[PDB]
Amino acid sequence: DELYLYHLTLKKQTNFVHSCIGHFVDLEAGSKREQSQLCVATETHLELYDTADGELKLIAKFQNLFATITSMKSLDLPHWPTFLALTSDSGNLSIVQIIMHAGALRLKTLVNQPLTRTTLRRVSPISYMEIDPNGRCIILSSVEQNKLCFLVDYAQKLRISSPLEIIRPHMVTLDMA
Amino acid sequence: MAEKQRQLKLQKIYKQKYIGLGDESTTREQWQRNVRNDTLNTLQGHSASLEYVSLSRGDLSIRDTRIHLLKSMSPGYKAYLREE
Amino acid sequence: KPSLSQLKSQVPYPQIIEWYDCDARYPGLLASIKCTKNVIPVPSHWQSKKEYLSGRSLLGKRPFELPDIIKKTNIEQMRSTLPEKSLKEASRARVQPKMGALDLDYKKLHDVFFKIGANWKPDHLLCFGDVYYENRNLFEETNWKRMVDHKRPGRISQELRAIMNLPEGQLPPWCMKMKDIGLPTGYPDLKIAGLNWDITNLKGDVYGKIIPRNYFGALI
Amino acid sequence: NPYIYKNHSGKLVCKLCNTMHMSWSSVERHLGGKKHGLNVLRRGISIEKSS
Amino acid sequence: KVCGPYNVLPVIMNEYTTPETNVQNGVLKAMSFMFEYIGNMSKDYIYFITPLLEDALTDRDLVHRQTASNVITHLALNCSGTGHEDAFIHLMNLLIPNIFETSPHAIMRILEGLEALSQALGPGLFMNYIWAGLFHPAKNVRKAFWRVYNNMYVMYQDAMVPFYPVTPDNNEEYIEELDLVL
Amino acid sequence: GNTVYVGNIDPRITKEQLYELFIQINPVLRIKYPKDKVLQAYQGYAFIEFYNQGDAQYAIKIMNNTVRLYDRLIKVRQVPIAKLFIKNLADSIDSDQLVKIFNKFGKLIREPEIFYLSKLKCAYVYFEDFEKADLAIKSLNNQLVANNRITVDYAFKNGKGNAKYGDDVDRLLN
Amino acid sequence: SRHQFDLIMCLKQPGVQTGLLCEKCDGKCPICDSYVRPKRKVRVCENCSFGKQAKNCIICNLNVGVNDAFYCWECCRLGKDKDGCPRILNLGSNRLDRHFEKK
Amino acid sequence: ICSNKVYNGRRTFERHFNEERHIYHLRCLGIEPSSVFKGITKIKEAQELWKNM
Amino acid sequence: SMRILTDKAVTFGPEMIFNRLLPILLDRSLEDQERHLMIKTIDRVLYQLGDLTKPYVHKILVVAAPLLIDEDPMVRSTGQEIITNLSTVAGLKTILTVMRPDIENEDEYVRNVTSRAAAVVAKALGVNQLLPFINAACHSRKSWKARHTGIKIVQQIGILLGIGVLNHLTGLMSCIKDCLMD
Amino acid sequence: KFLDEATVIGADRYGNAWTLRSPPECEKIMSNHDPSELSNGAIKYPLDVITLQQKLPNTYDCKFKFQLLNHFFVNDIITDFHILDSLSNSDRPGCIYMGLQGTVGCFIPLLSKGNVFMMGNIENIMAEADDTFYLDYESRKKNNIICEGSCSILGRDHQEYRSYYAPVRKVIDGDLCENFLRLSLNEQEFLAKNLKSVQVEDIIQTINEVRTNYM
Amino acid sequence: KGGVWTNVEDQILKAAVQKYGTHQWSKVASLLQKKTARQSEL
RNA sequence: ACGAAUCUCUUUGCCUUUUGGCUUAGAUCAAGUGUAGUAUCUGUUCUUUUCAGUGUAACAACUGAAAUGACCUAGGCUC
Ligand SMILES: [Zn+2]
Ligand SMILES: [Zn+2]
Ligand SMILES: [Zn+2]
Ligand SMILES: [Zn+2]
Ligand SMILES: [Zn+2]
Repeated sequence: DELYLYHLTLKKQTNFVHSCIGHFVDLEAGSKREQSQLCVATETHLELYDTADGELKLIAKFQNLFATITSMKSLDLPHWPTFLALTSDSGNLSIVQIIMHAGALRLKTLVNQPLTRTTLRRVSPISYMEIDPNGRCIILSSVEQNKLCFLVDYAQKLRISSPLEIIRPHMVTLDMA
Repeated sequence: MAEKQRQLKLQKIYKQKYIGLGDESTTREQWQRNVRNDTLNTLQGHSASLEYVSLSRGDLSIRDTRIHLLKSMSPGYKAYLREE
Repeated sequence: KPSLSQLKSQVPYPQIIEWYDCDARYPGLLASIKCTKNVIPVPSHWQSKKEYLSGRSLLGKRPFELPDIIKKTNIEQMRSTLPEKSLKEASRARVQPKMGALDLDYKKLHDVFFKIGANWKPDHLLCFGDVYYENRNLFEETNWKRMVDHKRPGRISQELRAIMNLPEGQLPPWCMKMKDIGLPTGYPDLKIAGLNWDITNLKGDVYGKIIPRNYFGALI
Repeated sequence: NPYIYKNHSGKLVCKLCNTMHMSWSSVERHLGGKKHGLNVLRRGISIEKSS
Repeated sequence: KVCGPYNVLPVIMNEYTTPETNVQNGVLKAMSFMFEYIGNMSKDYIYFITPLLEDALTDRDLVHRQTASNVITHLALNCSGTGHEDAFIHLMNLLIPNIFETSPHAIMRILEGLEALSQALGPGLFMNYIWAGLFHPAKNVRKAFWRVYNNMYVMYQDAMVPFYPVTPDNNEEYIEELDLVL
Repeated sequence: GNTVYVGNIDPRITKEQLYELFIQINPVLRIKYPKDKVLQAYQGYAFIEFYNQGDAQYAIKIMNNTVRLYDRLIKVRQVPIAKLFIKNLADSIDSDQLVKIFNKFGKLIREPEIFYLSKLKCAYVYFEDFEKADLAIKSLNNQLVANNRITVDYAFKNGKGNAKYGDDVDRLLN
Repeated sequence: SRHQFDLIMCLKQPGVQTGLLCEKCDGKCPICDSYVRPKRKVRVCENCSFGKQAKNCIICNLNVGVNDAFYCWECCRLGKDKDGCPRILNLGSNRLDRHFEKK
Repeated sequence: ICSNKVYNGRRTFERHFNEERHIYHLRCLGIEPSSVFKGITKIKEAQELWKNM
Repeated sequence: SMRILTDKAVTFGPEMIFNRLLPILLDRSLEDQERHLMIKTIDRVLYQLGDLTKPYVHKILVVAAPLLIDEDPMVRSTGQEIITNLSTVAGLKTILTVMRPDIENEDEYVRNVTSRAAAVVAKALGVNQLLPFINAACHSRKSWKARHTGIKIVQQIGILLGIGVLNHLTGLMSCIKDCLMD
Repeated sequence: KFLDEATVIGADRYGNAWTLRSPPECEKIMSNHDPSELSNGAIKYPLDVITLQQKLPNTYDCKFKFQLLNHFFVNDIITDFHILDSLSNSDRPGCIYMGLQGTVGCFIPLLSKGNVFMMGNIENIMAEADDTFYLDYESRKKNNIICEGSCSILGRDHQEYRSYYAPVRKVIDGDLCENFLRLSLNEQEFLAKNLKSVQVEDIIQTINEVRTNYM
Repeated sequence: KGGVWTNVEDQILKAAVQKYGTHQWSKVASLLQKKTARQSEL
């Protein structure tokens, strides 16, 4: 007497709110690395593009992601390809690599760092992300009161510090650079 | 007395981490300020909910709508729009 | 502090407001929250100074009775729990243990949960608003709902036929008064043998009778 | 002792008074007590006032 | 866990019939550990033990009511999302009147049961039981209900937002953006 | 109005059995069939509510003196005014003579009540109106009847004739 | 601890290092003290990860710790893995009172 | 509303409202009785309610 | 009687309890369990009353601060627990008035246990609040022995805080820096 | 929109999709009586329906409540539903929706209880793929690298995400089931090994059958 | 060195002595959890 | 009134396993602790008329102070 449904997404949404550039993955070359590639994201999916030949070529669409992506920025560590720092509604900081694995280009998580609880809370430091232009630290900021800073390093493996913290009990952040 | 002493000590830590806890002597002014600030975060925060509000207000960009929702957390913002 | 009639005029359901609602620190906020759709009231034993479930009704509480599907496993006959062996004989049963004290059929135990009763549900499951209170008797209520379903006008059971001294095949003793006063108002479509239904239908325990698409994605 | 019972948990109760008793020594304290006496003196009057 | 709950559970439901307190509390405690050990397999057994938890929640002994809501904690967490809301609505109706208890082991077990029921039921339907007590005239009503609100708020700050009983007549500073239609 | 009374019930009759008989008459809403909760025994009667007054009066007319249950015949059945104290009456005045005096000012809802005080005959006389009893105070107070001086005032509840008492009796007479 | 009500958790912002349990505390959830189904590793804060104390068990605070601590499945479903550092700071009156009666 | 009658108990004052006498003073005034009036004592304040009823 | 005294403490005077309780802790006959139970009674009494006068803060430091140097680490932890509970009760203004002559004392033993106790006070109330009291003692051209203890307070703060001492490193270095040329 | 005469499908502005069914107590009354009789007072309702109205007057105005049939967080605001009797000559009806951000999606009813059981088992092993891969890596380091949340990339539990405001009720997420197709054959055989009698080749057959046959 | 007799132990002695008599003190001790046969005799 | 039977009831009398035996009472042997906290009997106490403050959802409880004589038939525009 019940109703059992099967859900499919035929076409994905096209509200791209995150973008970042760099060289994320090697395509068809031995040692050629140029900052021509582009990764755009909606809240729920990521698309990689190439602009080397003067026009937007889609390289790869990825798997179905089940989270609300709130920030996405390129991460270039001093003395590697470019990484993706992401912050979603799971309450964690993710650092991600695009690799080639068994035929296909896919996503690979390198760091999952727990912050506060899940969903879009005003205390969760997932609204503002800003990366040091030399690749030394990730600055994360909530809408209200919390700011976090992670020192990120690479020696044989990507490594983050324990965070540095600002707690400002009534301040609603509007922008960050 | 020690079980009652934990729940008092934990009410303070959770009230600092998450703003909108209350107890028994919460004023309606305090409670409604919590409800408003949570709701404005949601409208700003989910991006479908940004586009729904920005279109139906007829705003000029979606970023002008985000700053309207974030300035509205301030109690002195109704008077700012009224002093133009 | 507002008065009680003053507070009752602000709401759409003034029967929800009581006298102590005017002692609230914010009576206007409290009274509109209570009259919001789907808000359930505070459990009513807050006023009392006794103890929740300490009244006399708990003296009459019966033991647990298994769901009737589980009685089919026959565990009640094999371990009796409702009202033995000396200390020497218990001591002797540890060094020489008896095996097979329970003769339960394992295929019957599994098929109770998974084949016979995959769609089993209890007959009473309190709905959305139904908050439990102390003197509530849920046993009466499932008996009453079952009393309404099975029992029908137009049949009289054998138990009542012994009490009424009205055996089967016979017109019930208010037949003549319904010839003088008439048919029941609350059953327009009742056909009674001997007044508006044939007298050869007056047969056994029955003398009268009421004679007046698939859902989207249903399972095949 | 026409009023002492065991309930569905095996605990001793007085049906007249709605009391609960941990052992039999608590029942003897109850039946020699004045609360059980006033409840006997009410079932006396409520039977002597209505036959 | 090792031999299958269909073998064990009819024997311990029968054993709950015996008129001894420690046996009935031992059956309910043994039923708590069963649903922690079998995780998601619990859902095959929810309807069968709902009349036994009804016998334990309507009893005078607090230890009966401690231990019944300890079962409800494990049950509601492992079977939320499986379609058994009418079992938990029934169980919510029998557990909500124990919100005023004062004993420290009993009220922490009752509150943890309420947290798990708000996942089986969802925050919007659970909170219909709570709104009225937040601004009650009596202080003891108001302490017990804010201790539940604060658990719900830590679990759902963002998800409570569609369910607040705030209207423009009720709330001076009501956000006019909620009434917009696109 | 919706409820009838059933009497002469053998207490071997349960609630399940009562519902069978009375749905042959009309659809039944609720049954309350009281019990002495110590002796666990019904007191020989039930209060049975139907859905409306039309099904109720039908049930009385059909089922009164109709059916025998354990050879006992079932019965079915259905289920503020102005006051003048008069001090120092003449003792020649009858309770029928009080009616002959006081009909000229106002209609009497009851008969008067002559009670003796101190020797001192006094009476409680009942009027259907607050204003028609005022005519008895206007014209008969400090008047001489049967060669004795009578005094007419309001009787005590303090005394009748309040401003709230003037308003509501006007509505009751309506 | 779920059992002793005078124990005090840290609940500071968790860092990157992992909290350890001793052999007597091995397999226990730090929140609810449950022995079954572990889901996520425990991260302690910066101050709890420094010095001689960082090697100690985060539940019983005295013995040296060997294996990693895990939140169970049910504490992760409730979000109690995100509240903060789950390390006990004091020793507690149960531990203290045995120590002084014995010698 | 009931002739300024006094009641010596607060359980009895609550049970007053569903009695034959309080039904009478309400029903003769022009107010049909129900739980919406299971409240006030004053003759006046039940008139501003029922004219909204 | 432990649970009775905790409840009857708020209705008794704090004067009445500490006039009788504190002198037992000074006799030479006392046993190890007898010392623990009376240190435990102080700690349960201090939590409830909360308004503690300046003559009684001093008397508690006379018995509590020598626990901080005891042989076994169990006694030293109960010494730290009292002084942090007394820090929140007495507040910052009262304890510094008490501890100030105790630093200038001629007895080496008193200066030892006062330096250790003030650093427990620093961890309870923040090093930023204790920085001018320490800065005065580290400079202090009046007393030579007051300089020696102002540096020992800083050293015990470093031991108590661990890697937490970096937040206060510029203040704690500014206190001590001239004393290397003394 | 109306799915039937007793069930309706809808969505709100918070990103949820849901179906609501009239209860069978309601549907028996509305079938056996004229519409005027609801207005008249000539309906015999059961006594428990009458007593919840007196007890809960703000709640039980209409005497009946809907039964929540299905619930799902779709994370887009749905601005249209289109109920279709078939899609490209398939058997099943489908109901396709469009969201504000450009989504097109569908809800297909599953008609066999054995189909329902198989697809629930595929969704379940894809849902605890984080837990299954991480605990396997931890066991080898005991007795002989994977981060937590390596299959889900961001670290989010799939049930919790789809239960954002309210629990999921009787929707199988096909998007999670199609991430099985992208996995490598080693990883596909590691996930499938707990399921009894079912091979990897039979899983891929069952997933592909939705897009070839059912729409 | 305690030897404290609560009043329920006094009731168990008198009922126990009514059954077992005055020479069977080890039966009388079998009913008491905390008392010996010489303690009950005394 | 009595010859007189039969049923109900009391007193008197009757009366039931009112110990299976025997010896060196045939002999011998018997209870863990600590830390937190609930529930449940019983004894004992409420001698007060107003008002004020505190207190409570309302009570209650707590802290302060002080009211008696005349008459008429529960009552007093009583003094
Ligand atoms: Zn009794
Ligand atoms: Zn820490
Ligand atoms: Zn340990
Ligand atoms: Zn846990
Ligand atoms: Zn009245």
